[PDB]
Amino acid sequence: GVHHYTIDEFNYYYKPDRMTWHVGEKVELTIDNRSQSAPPIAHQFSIGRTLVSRDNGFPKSQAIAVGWKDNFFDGVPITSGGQTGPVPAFSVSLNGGQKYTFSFVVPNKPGKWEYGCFLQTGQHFMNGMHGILDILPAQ
Ligand SMILES: [Cu+]
Repeated sequence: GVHHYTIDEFNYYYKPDRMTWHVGEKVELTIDNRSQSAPPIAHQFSIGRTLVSRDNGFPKSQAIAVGWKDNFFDGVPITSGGQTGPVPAFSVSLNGGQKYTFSFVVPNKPGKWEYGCFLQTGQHFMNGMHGILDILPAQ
């Protein structure tokens, strides 16, 4: 069967902030921007490894997140409504009140991955907008 997952976006966190999938699992994932502010703000959902932060040669208490070096969805074919196929640099960016539902098969990329939002120059990420995805080997 296809397993349905939802990740809700709020300022500035995901619910849930942990998720576990198995290699080979059929996933239908809905990302929903439930931004609660006046006005509601855009949010990103990107899954990857190896945090990249701003350079400037001076030390920081919090690094200003800018992206992931390794994108979990690299190579991964996805279906969303009428469209099927891999999506280059796949990321989900949504305005407040918008959602996006897509399906795929979990690739053989076992271990720990992270999800995050890099909008507003890393400020959301700094405010806690990140989560952990564990990928288990096939049952
Ligand atoms: Cu965000």
